[PDB]
Amino acid sequence: TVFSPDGRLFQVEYAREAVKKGSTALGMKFANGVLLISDKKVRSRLIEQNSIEKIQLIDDYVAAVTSGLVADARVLVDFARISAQQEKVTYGSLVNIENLVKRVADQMQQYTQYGGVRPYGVSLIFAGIDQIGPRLFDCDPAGTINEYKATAIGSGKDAVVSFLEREYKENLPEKEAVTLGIKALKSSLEEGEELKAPEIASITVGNKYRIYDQEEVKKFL
Amino acid sequence: TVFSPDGRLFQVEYAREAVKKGSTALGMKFANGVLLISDKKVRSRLIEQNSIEKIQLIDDYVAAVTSGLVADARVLVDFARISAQQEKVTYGSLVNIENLVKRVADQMQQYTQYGGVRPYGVSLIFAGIDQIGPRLFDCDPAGTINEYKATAIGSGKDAVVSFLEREYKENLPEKEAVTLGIKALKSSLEEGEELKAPEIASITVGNKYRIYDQEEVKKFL
Amino acid sequence: TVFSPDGRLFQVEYAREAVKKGSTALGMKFANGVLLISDKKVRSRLIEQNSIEKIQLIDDYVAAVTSGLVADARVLVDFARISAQQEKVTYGSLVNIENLVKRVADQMQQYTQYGGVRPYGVSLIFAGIDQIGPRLFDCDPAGTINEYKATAIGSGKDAVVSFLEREYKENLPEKEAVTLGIKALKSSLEEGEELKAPEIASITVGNKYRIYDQEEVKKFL
Amino acid sequence: TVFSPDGRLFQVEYAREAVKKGSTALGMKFANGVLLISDKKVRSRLIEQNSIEKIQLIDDYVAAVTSGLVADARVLVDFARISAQQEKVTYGSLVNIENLVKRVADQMQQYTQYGGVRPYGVSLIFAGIDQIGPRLFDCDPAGTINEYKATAIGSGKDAVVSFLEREYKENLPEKEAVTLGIKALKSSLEEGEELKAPEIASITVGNKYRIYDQEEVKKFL
Amino acid sequence: KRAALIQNLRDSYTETSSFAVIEEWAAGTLQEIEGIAKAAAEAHGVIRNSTYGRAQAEKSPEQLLGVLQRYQDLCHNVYCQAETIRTVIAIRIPEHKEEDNLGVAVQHAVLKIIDELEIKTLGSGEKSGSGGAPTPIGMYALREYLSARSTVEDKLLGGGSQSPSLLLELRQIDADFMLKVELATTHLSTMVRAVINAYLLNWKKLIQPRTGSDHMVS
Amino acid sequence: KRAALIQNLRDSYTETSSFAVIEEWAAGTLQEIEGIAKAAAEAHGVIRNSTYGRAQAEKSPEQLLGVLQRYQDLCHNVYCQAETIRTVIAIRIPEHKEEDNLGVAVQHAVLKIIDELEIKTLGSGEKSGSGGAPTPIGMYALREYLSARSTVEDKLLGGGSQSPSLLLELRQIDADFMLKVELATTHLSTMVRAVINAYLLNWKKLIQPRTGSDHMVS
Amino acid sequence: KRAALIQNLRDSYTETSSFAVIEEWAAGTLQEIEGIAKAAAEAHGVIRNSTYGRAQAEKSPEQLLGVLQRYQDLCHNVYCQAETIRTVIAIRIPEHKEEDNLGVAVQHAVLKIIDELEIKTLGSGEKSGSGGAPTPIGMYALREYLSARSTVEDKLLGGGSQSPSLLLELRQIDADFMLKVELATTHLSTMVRAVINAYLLNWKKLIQPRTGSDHMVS
Amino acid sequence: KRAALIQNLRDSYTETSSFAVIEEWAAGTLQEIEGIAKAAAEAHGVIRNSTYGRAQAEKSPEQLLGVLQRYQDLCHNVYCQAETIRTVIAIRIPEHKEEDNLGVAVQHAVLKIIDELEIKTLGSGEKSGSGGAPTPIGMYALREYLSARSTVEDKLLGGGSQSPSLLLELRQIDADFMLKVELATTHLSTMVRAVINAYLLNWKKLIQPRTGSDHMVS
Amino acid sequence: KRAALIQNLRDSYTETSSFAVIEEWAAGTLQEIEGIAKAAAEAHGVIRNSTYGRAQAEKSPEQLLGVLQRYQDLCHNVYCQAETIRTVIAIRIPEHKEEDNLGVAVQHAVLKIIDELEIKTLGSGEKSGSGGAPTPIGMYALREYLSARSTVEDKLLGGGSQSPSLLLELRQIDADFMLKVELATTHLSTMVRAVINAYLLNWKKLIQPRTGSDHMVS
Repeated sequence: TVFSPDGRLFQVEYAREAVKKGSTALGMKFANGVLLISDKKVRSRLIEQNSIEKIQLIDDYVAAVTSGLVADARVLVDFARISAQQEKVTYGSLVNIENLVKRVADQMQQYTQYGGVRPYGVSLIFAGIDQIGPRLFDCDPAGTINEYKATAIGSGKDAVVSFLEREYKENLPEKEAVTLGIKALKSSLEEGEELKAPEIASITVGNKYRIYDQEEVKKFL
Repeated sequence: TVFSPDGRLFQVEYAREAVKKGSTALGMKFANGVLLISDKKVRSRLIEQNSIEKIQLIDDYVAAVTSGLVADARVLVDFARISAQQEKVTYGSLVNIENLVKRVADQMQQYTQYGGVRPYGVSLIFAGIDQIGPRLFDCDPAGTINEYKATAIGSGKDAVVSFLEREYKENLPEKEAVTLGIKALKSSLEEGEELKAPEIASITVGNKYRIYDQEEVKKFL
Repeated sequence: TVFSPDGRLFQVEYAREAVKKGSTALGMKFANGVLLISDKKVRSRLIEQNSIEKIQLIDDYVAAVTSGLVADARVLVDFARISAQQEKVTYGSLVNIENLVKRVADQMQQYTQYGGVRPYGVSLIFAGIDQIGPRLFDCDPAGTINEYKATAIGSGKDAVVSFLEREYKENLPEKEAVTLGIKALKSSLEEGEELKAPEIASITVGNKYRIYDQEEVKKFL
Repeated sequence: TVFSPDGRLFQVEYAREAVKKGSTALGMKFANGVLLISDKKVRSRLIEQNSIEKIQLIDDYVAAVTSGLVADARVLVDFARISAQQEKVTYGSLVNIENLVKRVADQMQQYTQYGGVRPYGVSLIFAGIDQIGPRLFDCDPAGTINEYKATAIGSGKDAVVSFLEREYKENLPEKEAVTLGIKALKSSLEEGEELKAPEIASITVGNKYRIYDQEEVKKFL
Repeated sequence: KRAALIQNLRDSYTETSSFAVIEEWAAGTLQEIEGIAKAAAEAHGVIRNSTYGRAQAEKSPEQLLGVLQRYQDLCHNVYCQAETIRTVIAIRIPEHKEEDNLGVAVQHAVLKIIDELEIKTLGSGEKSGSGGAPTPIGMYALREYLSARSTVEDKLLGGGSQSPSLLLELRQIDADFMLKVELATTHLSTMVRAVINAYLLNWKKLIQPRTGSDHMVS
Repeated sequence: KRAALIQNLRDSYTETSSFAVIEEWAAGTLQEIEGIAKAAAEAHGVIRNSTYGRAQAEKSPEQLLGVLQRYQDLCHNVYCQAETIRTVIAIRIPEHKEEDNLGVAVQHAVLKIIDELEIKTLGSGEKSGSGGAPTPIGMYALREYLSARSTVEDKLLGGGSQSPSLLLELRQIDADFMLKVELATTHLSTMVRAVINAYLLNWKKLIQPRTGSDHMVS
Repeated sequence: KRAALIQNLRDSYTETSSFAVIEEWAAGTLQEIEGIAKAAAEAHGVIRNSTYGRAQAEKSPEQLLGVLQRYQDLCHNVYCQAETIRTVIAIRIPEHKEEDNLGVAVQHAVLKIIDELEIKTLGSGEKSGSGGAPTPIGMYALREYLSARSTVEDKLLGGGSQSPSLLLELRQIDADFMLKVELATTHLSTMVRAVINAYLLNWKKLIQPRTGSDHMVS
Repeated sequence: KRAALIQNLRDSYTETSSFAVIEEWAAGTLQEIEGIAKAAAEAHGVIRNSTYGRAQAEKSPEQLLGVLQRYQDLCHNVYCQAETIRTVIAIRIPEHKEEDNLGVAVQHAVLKIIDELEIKTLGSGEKSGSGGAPTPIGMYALREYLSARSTVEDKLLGGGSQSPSLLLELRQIDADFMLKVELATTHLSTMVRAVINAYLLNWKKLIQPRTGSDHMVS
Repeated sequence: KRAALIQNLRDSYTETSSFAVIEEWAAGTLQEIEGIAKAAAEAHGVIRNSTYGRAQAEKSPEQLLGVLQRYQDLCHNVYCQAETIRTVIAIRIPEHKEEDNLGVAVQHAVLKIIDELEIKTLGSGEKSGSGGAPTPIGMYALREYLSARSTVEDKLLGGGSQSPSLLLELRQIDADFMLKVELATTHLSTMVRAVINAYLLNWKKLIQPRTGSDHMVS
């Protein structure tokens, strides 16, 4: 990973191409809470649907979704889980989720500066609750971070983001936020493609994460 | 292993070409159990067939079968065996086979990111019983994992998977699962060619693995 | 990073191209103080504004603003924060800010001389108060440092510097300095353009840094 | 850095091209003393004049000037400072300045022999007083050293050396030496270009270095 | 304003302009080519069945002139339509750089096959290159035919030549120019089909060879 | 709709269309070529055993005309059949990329040898390139023969030439055109057999030069 | 004095000189080319609807001559304007170095396309190279036409030729020269549009191929 | 069926077919070439010792005709034998890949030298490429000789040319064609010997360019 | 003494010799070139407005001969002057090495553009290469004109030709030769300005391509 004459790092831009191939996922903040929704390219009745989930708990209060190279993503989630526990052991709690996201992002930044390694082909959304409130961040192959009220990653990102730029409202009730999220995800599907059942997870201030089961998600389809 | 402009890792895709040349193997879950069947390239009557088996016990409750570079596969099976024992020593038991599979897949992922090494040219199917129940996983040169009700690896993978997608039924009795698997494997030998006695192993909840001997396999041919 | 026949380090010159793409920021000394102003590439109401911090406190008396690769910049800010703490623990205070800027610059210089790494694609302005007085420095991908009365970094650098070259005067009251700074930044914008609310921070001798809130910034727009 | 067929190290020769781009500096020995004069590129009233000096004290009895890559030069000056302190701690004094210059030159030589690093793009003049007497040395990117009665580095090297080669006399009074030095420096300036307050420093046997203040320098212009 | 000058160019030749050509090519053009090839084949069969004398040197066969004229007319249309596609791409070749050229490579590759169509397949240039003239007959086939026949006619008409092979050569010119139309229409159909495929597979990068997404900075 | 336009092309020229050409080449084509070679060889045998006089200049020999016509007709069919294969491959050259081109290289390689067949082996172009014309005779050999013979006939018939070697050259034109058919048939059969092998070994990648299976991402 | 000599060149041929050409090309030039194309198409239709006798050999058709003259006049102007742009770039090619050549690459790239315009598109050279003459007709179109027509006229007028094809060829020379103007105007308009885009996208590096900012040294 | 079509091909042209050619070339072919060289030298000696007058223009020398005919027959045979070897190799060029091509490189190298034999050494093509014609005399040497002699005969016979050098040129044509046969036979023998060596050293890879042993996978 | 011989060469052709050429080119030469272009334009207008008859074939136009003579005289001067610069550089090409060739590359680059000037722009060679002759007219302008005009004059004068186009062709030769001088002077001016820039930017390395400083060794 070296600079081109225009100051670009092409190996990082190419890692971002891998991310674009992943299934669409989104996050959004709502009244006293945050949620994640993830589409899945479920491809065979022979797969176990309940396994290798797109939404992964980092701890009881923080979850992540990823897009891009799936093995790379697992390594970064493993890193995030261990880094969260190190912080909890050191201080007793995780006060600001942004610092955890930064640590993950720094791990990714390193793999764009040192020779002998390629960048991670992964983008992540982290969502959870900390002492500041409900938080929503994304992180890309370069280790670039942004905090959002709503955001998306993966192949359908641009459609989902355009939809949200128009339709998103702050401080919605959870149910209405989920409905809007499902609508946003549908808007990104190709000619007559049907949304077959995404993963949904949500958290509200003073509670731990809730993972929706299939039957609850169906009530939004 | 670096990114192409389209975000692909060609060295990993090439490792996956070596796996395609391997002998066909399959796994499927049935009533309270899981089984593995492996075809073998028998390439001389001078070989001892009773040795260097495609199906390998990782412990009494977990087995694997591989396709691709055979020396690489042996290294990974060795790693899986030692990793299983480390978990058993640390905790007293192996609660969830998925974590063992993830450790093996992480080892394979690392060899796709770091310079100075090539990826493993291996795919694996892991099958066994843990605290969750009967489990069936596959793992490829990238370290990508999936859980399945039935799956296959090797040259006949596509044909075996097509067959099973049409003919597979959950919760078959063992004899019927084996018949189906033999039938699936036979359909991948496209031209008028005979299936020699494959390797068969199975396990049911509450029991240890058993390897079908020469004569019991013949009863299905 | 090696020498060309004319004695140039092109990889460092290319890193300098990355910096030219970053958002515009400036610093200027005024009567008994120094200030920083940063413009922000804010695009999307879906972004959290409060979480954006282009001006980053290094300690209570020293702040920086950066331009270029954002993840690289975060790493250098983290380095500067830790380096500042190490000096304060060793001696009990930071007597001369130039030494901190030199340690950060030495880190950058190292990545232009040793193989196996690329330079940081970052320029920084540091501003604060030490025992010498109010200080303003910049630092580029080569680790070249300069001390200034006024200066700028990022895409609008050339326009802001030209403006200041013409309009800057020493020992302005803070209000007048901030007014000058806003006018300087505004000059760098294209055909028919605001200029949303920028970040402003200032410090005066004997005090700690203050970050202007959104409403105090509005007064200058 | 490897040999060409004719036995040259082109990467070192190219480093020497970086040096030729630097501002002109000179040293000369005089009656019981030695002095340094440095021309400066000062290009903007927005720069702090008093800062990032060309003449750098190594200790109270030894000073250096450099030409070439400024960040590289800073590292070498830092090295020379620490190396001088290590000698003083070990033996209680720095008996012969040549040995410090050799240590610095050895650091430079190393970076011309080992792969994985580029040479320093720097030439230095060291001047001071030790037990032998007033000393004046130069050191280039190869780590080649020479001791001199008078010498120069930087873009104007050749003209300054030409001038001194005809005009220099040994054992001049300090005032006459400085006058001569100013005259030589002016001789290297382009047609119609005039000299803008250079740095001057001197030391005499039994004393510590003195740096000339802005006012004392003007008296020679 | 320089941006305006570029915008005016691009607004005057859009992707719609080039897509309209490809649509015409996929339908009416290939059909017209087919009809020309059938007409050439009927004319060839008529000549194969013929015995030639001095009377055949006294009149230029109108059936053959008609086939060649129709072929020239088609080639003319294809040439001008090809230039529309060439224009749409060429005015979107972006700032010259030593990087970010993956879409620029697409533009060059499709321009190359359109150039081969115009220059080699249609034989539209006034002199063929050192590569020769790979097409069985070019745009100026009628002039080619008239030139060749006129030379043999003058020889036969006069004291006319007594060579029996010269008389069979007159017939063979008539036959060969029809064969050349059959061959050239086939050859041309392949090229047109190859360009329809190439355009429709690559059109996005042809119009927008670079996509801006500078997310690493600020 | 763009996908439809591509599907219509590919539906009209499928692997069946090209395989059908190859099956025919492997059987009837090679047999027809063999038949022409033998007809050429016997006609050559006749001329060899002939003494020529002025009478031989007063008629063009029908047996030689027939051999050359037969060769031309065969070349015509092989050209048109080669263009079918070219079409099948060319309409399946995929989106232009700087990667994943191993199958694209197969397509170009087979297209190259079919181009060699059409342009070089069959000599179908109106002008040969700087590479010359390596085939002993091309697609317009009848015209070639009649031109060459007509020149010598005119000189012999008149105030007709008294050159003894001119008379012998009339015979040699007759002989050499037959020899050239024997050589060209041999040369053509080698090329045809080479293309049968290349096609049958490579056909899967010719039709599907890229195989999806993006397993790495989710 | 050396710097003064260079400054006098560059002051004499500035970015404004070249931009002025591009502005003209984008407006009036393309309009004149369109006008000529229409005049050629009209002349062509008139010839297509004609029957030729020996009277057509006794007069050179003034309508055709006017079209060709107009085209030549346009080509002359474009050539001289192209040379202004060439000069603006060529006198700013900087000191020859083995580094810092990204802008020099841009200069060479735009010079290459302007060379293609002048040499290949306009056919301005005395002799074309091994790459042939890809434009349907070059600068010296009038001369080409008159030379081709006079040959046929001489043959028709005499012992005047009785070849029926020779008479149709006279018509085809008239027809083809108009067709060639229609094709060349098209082809020319594409190149001119391509150059407008290339110039306007690359003009900063054309004028200043190297940008100074040596901050690393003191 | 595809595999069967390939097997029929390879069964019909086996290593035995090519080896049989090499055996023939090593023995009888080189001996016949040697015979032609001797007969050419003998004829050359006879011409060298001759004074020529108008009488020599009135008859073509049967001895020289016989030598040239014998060379042509030999070249014909060698050409057809080369095509057998060509076929044996070309129908075993394997699936096109970007790897495992060391054997494929051997196949292309031997095909290259056989191509050089057929195209360059034997001069079998209708037109020589930009590389010229390096053989002293090619496959159509009899026609070359008759052409050259018949031009001079006509000038000498008429009234007949009184040029003294034209008369000596008649003798020089006779001598030079025999010299060219002497040189060409020598040059041919070198090529033939080179090909025997190349085939016999490389034949295993020519037949089986790739060798399986994929023991690494299971 | 070998150094003496080199020193004598270099003393005889110094940087002053080549700078003097550049000084003259930048002033009087470009002005003379422009003068020739304007004279050619004036003569061109005169011909455009003329009606030609047989009397125009009876006299060679003095005004056009004067323009062509002036162009030839200038080209003669520029060629000799360019050789002076060539000599200055070529006698300072240093010892051949595989290193330290940055200045040698400058020397070869400027020699390349001076060669282009002399060979391509001036058309000074006896025969053009495969690149053709890109200049509208070369040095031997009078000969080219007189040759082309004399051919048409003979045909018109005799019975003289009755072709109407041949008479217009006479006028077109007169017109086109003045046009060619207009275009060639324009093209040459571009080349001369490009050489002035290249020389003045690069002259230090042209005279001293390697700079000594073995400071690393003792």
